[PDB]
Amino acid sequence: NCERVWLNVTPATLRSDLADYGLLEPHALGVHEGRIHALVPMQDLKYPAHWQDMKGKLVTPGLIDCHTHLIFAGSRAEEFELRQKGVPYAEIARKGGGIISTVRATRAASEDQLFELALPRVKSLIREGVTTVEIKSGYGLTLEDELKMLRVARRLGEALPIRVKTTLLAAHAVPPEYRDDPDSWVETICQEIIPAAAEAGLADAVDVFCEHIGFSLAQTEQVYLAADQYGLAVKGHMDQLSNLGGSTLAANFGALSVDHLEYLDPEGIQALAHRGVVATLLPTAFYFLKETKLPPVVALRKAGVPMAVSSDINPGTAPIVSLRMAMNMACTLFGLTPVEAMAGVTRHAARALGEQEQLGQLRVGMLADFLVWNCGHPAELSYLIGVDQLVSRVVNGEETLH
Ligand SMILES: O=C(O)CC[C@@H]1NC(=O)NC1=O
Ligand SMILES: [Fe+3]
Repeated sequence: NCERVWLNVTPATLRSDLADYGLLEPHALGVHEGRIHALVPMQDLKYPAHWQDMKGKLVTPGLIDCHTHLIFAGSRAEEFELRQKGVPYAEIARKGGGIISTVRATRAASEDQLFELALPRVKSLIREGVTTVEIKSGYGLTLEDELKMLRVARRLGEALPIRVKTTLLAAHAVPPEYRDDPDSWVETICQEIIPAAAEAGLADAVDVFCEHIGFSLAQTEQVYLAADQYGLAVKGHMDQLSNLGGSTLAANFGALSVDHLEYLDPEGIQALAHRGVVATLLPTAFYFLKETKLPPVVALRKAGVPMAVSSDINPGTAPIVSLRMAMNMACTLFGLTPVEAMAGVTRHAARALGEQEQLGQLRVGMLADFLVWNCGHPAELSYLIGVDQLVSRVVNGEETLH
């Protein structure tokens, strides 16, 4: 008893209780009020005519990119070129290069301009099969500019057939105006930005860049405390350049996830395992930054810590708008299997966004966010990159290709 039905689909359920991809024999998938209402093997059936026959095509949950900075203005391309040519970073920086140039360009960009700049980026993720994307602020570094980014994020979720989770990342770096008083900036975030963002219902979570050239463990704790007071979930950019113990702090605050982790240690891994925190791998940033210190994948696996994989789309360290390329890199650079990568962009990605109960698996009762592909096996999703392969892209039970 459901409005729409997809006949003859070969489901890669990605169910948490099923091995590998949770692939099953051909089934019939029916949706009711935006949710998967029923999953019945075809042998138990023998339509109406509005029922769509997929003729055995593979179906999977919609992909999820749980860590992006896709909203931004300006371009760091010229700066990159100069570096490749051999110009010292000091010269580039003294002339205002680096993350600050993105901040100035983004502050200067109007809300309408950021929206128009982000549209084409989100459309590329959409055609790859991404149905839920997380977008962070962090390039505003002022109360008005940080919320401006969050508003653009909400706008994208309303204008396009894709779910958007917003994350306040005001603690991405210390703005120029607070250069000599970092703690003053932290107070602003805690006493003004988080409260204003929460009051407007603009933030689903709060993030922090905890590092030596970022925010200290103490300053990071101040932020999580404020988030806590407004009932906002927390997460953080941890152990990317060094270990300050940030992952353990985040775990103690019930973080949804910790991201990067190149320098994560055993103690931290133990904390993550115990608090059920998701470890988010960002292979693209690792690639582009030409890093050599690999995240402790083997240890994370041994401890059973779920690992999500994300594109980390951002103008500074990962200018690649592709979730699937990230999956390919997680396998090639971090040694993940195609099945770990797939769970990394479904089941585990959902959990990293606090949506473990609603998305990421083809189970009765969960939201109807699924994809019908023209390729034969799910392993191919992490393998062949750059080709449009969607036959059907369903979000909340409704077709979105046309
Ligand atoms: O440089 C940028 O624009 C963002 C870099 C990005 N943010 C962070 O905390 N780590 C990264 O790699
Ligand atoms: Fe990031």
